[PDB]
Amino acid sequence: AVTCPTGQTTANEACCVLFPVIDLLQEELFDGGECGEEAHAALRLAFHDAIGFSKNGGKGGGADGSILAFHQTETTYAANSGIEDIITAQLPIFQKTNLTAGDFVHLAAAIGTGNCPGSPQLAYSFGRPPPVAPAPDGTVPEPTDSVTDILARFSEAGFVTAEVIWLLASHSIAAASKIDTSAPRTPFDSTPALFDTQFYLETILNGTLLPGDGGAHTGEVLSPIAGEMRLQSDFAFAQDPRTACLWQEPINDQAFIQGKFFAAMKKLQVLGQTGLTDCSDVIPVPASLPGPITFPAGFSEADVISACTATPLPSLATIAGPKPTIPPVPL
Ligand code: HEM
Ligand SMILES: [Ca+2]
Ligand SMILES: [Ca+2]
Ligand SMILES: [Zn+2]
Ligand SMILES: [Zn+2]
Repeated sequence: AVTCPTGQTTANEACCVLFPVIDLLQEELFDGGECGEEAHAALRLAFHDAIGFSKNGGKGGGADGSILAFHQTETTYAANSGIEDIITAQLPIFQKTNLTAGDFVHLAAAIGTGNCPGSPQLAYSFGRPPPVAPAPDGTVPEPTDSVTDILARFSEAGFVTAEVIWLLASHSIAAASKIDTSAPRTPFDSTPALFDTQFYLETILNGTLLPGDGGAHTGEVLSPIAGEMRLQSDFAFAQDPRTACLWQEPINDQAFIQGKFFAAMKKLQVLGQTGLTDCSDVIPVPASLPGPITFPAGFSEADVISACTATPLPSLATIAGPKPTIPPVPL
């Protein structure tokens, strides 16, 4: 019900100002629409930003962009290690806009995630007011935290157990650079450029290795594949009685995870916010997956630990060379 300077059509004139910002992001941040490090980092940033929130107060203003506006404070916390890199890349591009910090952070994550084939078209609201103060320390879960502690933290923000697992489909387009300091950008699945369910499957393969210097760095546990990092907390969720059957649910069920991730993200990116305008039609529709998921080369069902023997895991093909090595996400 309107048409904007740059041409495109929308439901509200307020949404018209988002189209130049989306070009600035794709050019100057996402290396021309890639599902690379900066796309992944933008998603991570949105979570770290939004989880500075508690329904009972005292833990920050939520999805307010506090992590951008007050980064000198928040990027000094341990649990935010590596965030400073994202902030440094986002801050100059932010300044070429008149958005609030919250509206920028969460649009960058909506756009970046969509550069990943297989991801759901994410909702995007805007009109967030400026963040007031930095979140306090300790709002961001750490991979050594217990399952109990992590689910408790999420509850405070307003999320149930299942939603925590669906939110972790993010790790399908994700890597670690602060655990293995000599091995930056080590992915958590085989296909960090694709938002598929590979992640869920490769985390239940038997852990036999350690990547990089082959040593036990603190937040990681044994990985099934060379070049792949497995977080201690991801493996905890994958094996824990409370969550192991939820963990297997998405495998090769792309539509299942698309809806669950779309809905949990819709809530996450508005935590602590009220009174926003819907602008989801500015958000590009991400490409689809070129085909269903397959076992990595040299793996089969033989290699899985089923903590959910209540459900037959779905059959799937298995590319055949030798067991591969996954390179780091590019820079
Ligand atoms: C549930 C508890 C979670 C824990 C313990 C956790 C932990 C971690 C850790 C340790 C890293 C690697 C940091 C580094 O060393 O570079 C990471 C990366 C990442 N996290 Fe999670 N995370 C959690 C939940 C989430 C959620 C809810 C989202 C978003 C929906 C998310 C999105 C990401 C992304 C995209 C990355 C990759 C960043 C990049 O490659 O640049 N995480 N996470
Ligand atoms: Ca925040
Ligand atoms: Ca993936
Ligand atoms: Zn900085
Ligand atoms: Zn390591």
